[PDB]
Amino acid sequence: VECLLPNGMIVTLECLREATLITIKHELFKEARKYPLHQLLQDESSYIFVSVTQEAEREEFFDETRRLCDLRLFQPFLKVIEPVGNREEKILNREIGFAIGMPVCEFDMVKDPEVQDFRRNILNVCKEAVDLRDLNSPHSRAMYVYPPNVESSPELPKHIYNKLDKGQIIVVIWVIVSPNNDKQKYTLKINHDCVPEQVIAEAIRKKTRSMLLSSEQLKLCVLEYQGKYILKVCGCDEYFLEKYPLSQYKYIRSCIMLGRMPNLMLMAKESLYSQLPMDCFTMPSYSSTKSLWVINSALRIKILCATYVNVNIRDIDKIYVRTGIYHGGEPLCDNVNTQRVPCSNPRWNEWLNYDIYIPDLPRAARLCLSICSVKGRKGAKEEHCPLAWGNINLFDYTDTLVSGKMALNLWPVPHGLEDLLNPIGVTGSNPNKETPCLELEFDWFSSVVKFPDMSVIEEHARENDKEQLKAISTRDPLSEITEQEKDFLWSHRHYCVTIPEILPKLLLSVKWNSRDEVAQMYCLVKDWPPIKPEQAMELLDCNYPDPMVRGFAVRCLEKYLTDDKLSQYLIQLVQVLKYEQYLDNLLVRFLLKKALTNQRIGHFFFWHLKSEMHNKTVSQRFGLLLESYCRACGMYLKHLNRQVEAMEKLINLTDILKQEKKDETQKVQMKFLVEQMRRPDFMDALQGFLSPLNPAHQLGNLRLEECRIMSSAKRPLWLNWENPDIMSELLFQNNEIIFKNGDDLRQDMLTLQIIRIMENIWQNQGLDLRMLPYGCLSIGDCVGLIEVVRNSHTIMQIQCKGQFNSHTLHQWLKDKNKGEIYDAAIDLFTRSCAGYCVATFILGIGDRHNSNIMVKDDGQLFHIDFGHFLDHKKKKRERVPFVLTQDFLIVISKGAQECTKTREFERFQEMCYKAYLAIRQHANLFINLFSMMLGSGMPELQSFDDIAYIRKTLALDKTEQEALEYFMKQMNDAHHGGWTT
Amino acid sequence: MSLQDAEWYWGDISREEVNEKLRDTADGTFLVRDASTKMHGDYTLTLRKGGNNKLIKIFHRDGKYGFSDPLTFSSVVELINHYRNESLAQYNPKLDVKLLYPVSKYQQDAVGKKLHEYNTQFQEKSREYDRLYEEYTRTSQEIQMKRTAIEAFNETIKIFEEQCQTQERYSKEYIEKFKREGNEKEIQRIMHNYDKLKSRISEIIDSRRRLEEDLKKQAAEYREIDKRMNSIKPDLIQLRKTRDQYLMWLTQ
Repeated sequence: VECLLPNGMIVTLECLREATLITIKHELFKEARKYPLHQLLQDESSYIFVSVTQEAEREEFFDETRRLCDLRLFQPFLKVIEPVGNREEKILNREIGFAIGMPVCEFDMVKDPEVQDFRRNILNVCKEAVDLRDLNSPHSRAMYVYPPNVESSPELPKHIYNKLDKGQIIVVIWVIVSPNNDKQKYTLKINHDCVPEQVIAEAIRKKTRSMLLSSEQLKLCVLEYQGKYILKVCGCDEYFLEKYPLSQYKYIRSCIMLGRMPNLMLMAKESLYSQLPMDCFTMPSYSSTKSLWVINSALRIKILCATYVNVNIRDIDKIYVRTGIYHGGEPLCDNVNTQRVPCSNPRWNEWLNYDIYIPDLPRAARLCLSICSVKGRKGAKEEHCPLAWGNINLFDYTDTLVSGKMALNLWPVPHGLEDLLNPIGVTGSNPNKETPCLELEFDWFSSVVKFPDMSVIEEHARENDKEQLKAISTRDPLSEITEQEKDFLWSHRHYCVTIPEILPKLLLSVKWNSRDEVAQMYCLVKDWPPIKPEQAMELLDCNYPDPMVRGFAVRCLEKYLTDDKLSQYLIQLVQVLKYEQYLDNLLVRFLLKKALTNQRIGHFFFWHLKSEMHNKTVSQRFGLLLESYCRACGMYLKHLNRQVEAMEKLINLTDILKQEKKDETQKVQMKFLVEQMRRPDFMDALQGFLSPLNPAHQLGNLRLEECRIMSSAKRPLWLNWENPDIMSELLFQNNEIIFKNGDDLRQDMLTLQIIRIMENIWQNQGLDLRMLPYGCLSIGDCVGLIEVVRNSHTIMQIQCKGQFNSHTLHQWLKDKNKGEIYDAAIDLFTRSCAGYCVATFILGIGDRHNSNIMVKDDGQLFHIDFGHFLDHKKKKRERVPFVLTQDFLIVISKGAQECTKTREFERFQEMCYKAYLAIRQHANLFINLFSMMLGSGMPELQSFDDIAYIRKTLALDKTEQEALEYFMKQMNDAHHGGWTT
Repeated sequence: MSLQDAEWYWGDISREEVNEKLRDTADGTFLVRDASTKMHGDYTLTLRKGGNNKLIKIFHRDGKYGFSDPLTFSSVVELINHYRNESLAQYNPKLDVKLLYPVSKYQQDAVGKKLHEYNTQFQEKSREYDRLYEEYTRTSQEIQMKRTAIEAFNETIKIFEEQCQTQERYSKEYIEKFKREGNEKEIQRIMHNYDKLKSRISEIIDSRRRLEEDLKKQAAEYREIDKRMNSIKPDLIQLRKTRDQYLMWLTQ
């Protein structure tokens, strides 16, 4: 290490790997005494270490307690200067930069006024949330860090209700009564609707009945211990801090649904209020118009020239710039192409003229363009392709129509995008240089042109009918709507208010390239009755880019969207942040305020924004959002940093294992793994942090005797931790997670999410079809975590316990469930198999084989490999991926080999049919979910053409009876004739 | 003259095949489908106007056809022929288009053996594109790593170079007093300081220059891969289209 002393002296120190910066500084100022200039140096306390980190950003090391190898230095050199700048601010900035993965000082360098205004205006949301979380301190902070995990609807499903004994649930409460951790059981039977306060009261009743207290004394004791204790789930950091009915908590309701007995710890609330600290949020240091409707002119744009166009002049004939004005995915006018020019000189200097009039430009209009090439073979055999694309918003974030010359760097066409324009992509210039730069010029009208302030300028420019309006109302979002229905909906736009769920259809009936119609639509929306959140999320797709429609949708969400449903739909709600024209919008404020008042939401908010920081299109947007959140998440930045460090170390280990150890065999690879894991700084990083999959789960010491690399593709790393909770034995002692590097997990996450949604709706429907949507989280570029399901064995691993017979799975299940428990195991197996058949048929999941179909000792079946869905096999009839070979029917039929005669198989078919109809009834929700994932960049769905698959498996275009017949037809065809009856 | 034999009548093709057929086509081009609802009855006329595919229902009633309640036309073919010569504005002034360019289904103008070659040719042509794309993304991100390292080498030089200024500023006070004192030993020690600092700067700059040359070579290879992809892609699309056409022919 070479140290640059302040007085121009330079000295080389023999530092060691683990030395802290305090030690290094003291050693350096000891060593400098050998050199001429030592006599003019001050005390070592007056200087700090400065250097350049691998991010390429100069860093001041105010936190001298850090270790040398932990600094993330670029080269072994050190610079010494007097400290300048605010200490705490700089350490917080480096913490944030490490958490979000890029330096915070970068955002201070972008000169874009939109970015500098966004990151200064979002602080209002952060301060409002921070004030919210301190309203009722210290209870409000405990609610922030330990938010109740409650269901949306207090009312229990009737089938779930009938599990209880006369409406009462048996609960065992644990009390730590002695310093030596003496554990006392209090088996307690209560009403399923008691709030935690009365459960506390009854537990205290049982705790003090032995002293035969008088009525007054007993009441005083009960009241005293009501305000002293709280209930915690045994084995995880889940707490009951709010007065919901006990059965509404997801833990207790899952206990009823599974038949288990809730285990609650009678923790003292002083311990809770002590274990959470007071971490605070502070303001960062950085904290002649004419109306558009008077222009009276056509829109025209000049294309000057292009550069850095990478196309073989020998192969392509000529190039041109294709353009078009788009509102969402709707062209406002016919597309305009420039004259073809040889690729040797991409220069046009051509004014492109558009049919759209300037006054009739909608606020959400954007210029979409791309450079294309012409392979002019024999006239009609000509073929076109896009070289690069880019989108320009006509109006900037401040409502100003773009004018004058501008330069746009064009993005690379996304893989698989055949279309010549990419209107679904993000707006903005490519930040990467050495990319095609297209020069444009917009007309100038002698002054800046503003979109009219519609607050004032909105003044400016039978029974069969009701039946038809209702019928159009019930149609699914992607259904084709003819021109006649579009005119009828606009004819009766005023009577459509009596049916509020017709807004998505009535908004597509507007002439968005007409000023008069859009003015009326705006006048209607501000008077619209609010609609359900499952429907307000439809108005956040790409199809509805108007700021008014999206504002109405966001208000509906903030009115009716519960935190349970917010966390259930967080993936989509973060995906649709890409469709927003501007950085500062209402959706981002809603999501940020919600994340800053509920750590359960904030955890996955961060890990979903963080998981796409590698994407350059959104990098800046999500980085600004993440900086704003991390500056205001309070204490959780420490745990986020711990998780980031752990995942980074695992990423490095797996990168090494597949880049240099790839050629070596299993034994030596495991040897390298175990050698690397046991080192002190891999031990410290990978132990004692919250689980990224579930922040309520602590990950303690590593069971290195159980960590191993699996035989699965690309050798995922199978970890295993202890559970440090003092009650871990009642939940689990083993916390195992599969770390996958090299597999794209953000489609598997979506598949599991949808399975969870549909299981929930089936359970609410009275269908007890069990689905196991295990945990999954994508944390970066094709790197993610997968929850390990305890006591699970792939059907291949069971057949391996032999030539294995057809009855092998049934024999195994019968042996694992000897006696009276056998019937329940078979019933649960049947229900899980039915649920998964329906789900995988509807979603077109990848093909199913013995190595990716799991089964527990409990009898429950479930699937693990969800790599492909919506039938990506088009590049080679919609197919059923999950087929019930005899190994499954034999189990379902309770050992009778008959394939389609037994009663049990008929009842299984009935479950399949009812579940399918239940999904088909809620098809709008799933279509809205898929249609909000189109900007995600997954190959499986990049356009609404891909979402047309689910519309086919659900058979939404047919009658419900005909949809039933279609489902039976498909099942019968795949299962060789067993489903015709 | 029967509808089944009309050039523009396609039958029960899906809305996605309609979008594919009508993509980027000229305004007025159209094709007539059997309704999305499979039940025997109304048809749908989908024509391109203003960059969009407008959908017009063809209501069937009492053996007659039309776009509206009067329903005077005798047959779908006669209706389209009427609007092949008359503007749609007579029906709806909302659009002034005319049915100009019917998307003919007769443009089809051993087959199993040939389809096998196209399936193989497309399959290997695709593998070329995915291989290039993964090699393209790898070089795209690796270029970013080498480009940020140049940003890091620029900073390192800024600090080393800044040191030279401090050494120049302070050495004068020592150098003059030593010269008048005759302390050549400390003077030569400061000269050795200069030598060490300059040598370290030279090493830094040499590594930076090697990095820059490697970066330029990597960027050239990156552009070569990009050009290869842009040349392959049109052939990939054309091969897929021809393979699908032959598959449809064989499925007849």
